[PDB]
Amino acid sequence: GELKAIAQELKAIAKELKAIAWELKAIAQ
Amino acid sequence: GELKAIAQELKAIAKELKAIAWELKAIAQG
Amino acid sequence: GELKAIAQELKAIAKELKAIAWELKAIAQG
Amino acid sequence: GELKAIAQELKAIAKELKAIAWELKAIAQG
Amino acid sequence: GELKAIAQELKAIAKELKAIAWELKAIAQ
Amino acid sequence: GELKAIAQELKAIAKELKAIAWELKAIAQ
Repeated sequence: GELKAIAQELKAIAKELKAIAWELKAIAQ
Repeated sequence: GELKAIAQELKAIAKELKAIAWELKAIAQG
Repeated sequence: GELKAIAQELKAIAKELKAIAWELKAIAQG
Repeated sequence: GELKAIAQELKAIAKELKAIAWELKAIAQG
Repeated sequence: GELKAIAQELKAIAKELKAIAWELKAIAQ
Repeated sequence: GELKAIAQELKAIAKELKAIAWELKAIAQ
């Protein structure tokens, strides 16, 4: 239901932030 | 319902973070 | 209600991330 | 109530993202 | 319980965004 | 249950933002 859907969107948000962290690491080197 | 509306705004947030990741990749790769 | 208030703050968060994406595009040079 | 507390933290998050957008605008140079 | 735990993680998120704002200000010189 | 799962994803989000702050600190030095 809707609470699982919320947890799944937060998982997608964490995944995009992981990608941002990786790109910033690239910029840092 | 309001819980679906919350899930939809989180989807929009994930979409903007994807765009930010792409722009950071652009900055990283000139 | 409080659930609508939560959805509205998430909308404001999505709006600020959109602005950040645009500024990063500017930094990237377009 | 706990739901109001959640909305208030999301408001603080939107405020920090606004500050980040402003700093990025400074870096962008407009 | 779980709703207080959610508010507390959002507080930690606001704190990390404050740190990011500070680092960006440093980069901005 | 689902509310704990939401708190756990927010914890993962705070962790990724901490990593982003750390990479930006690296770039700042």
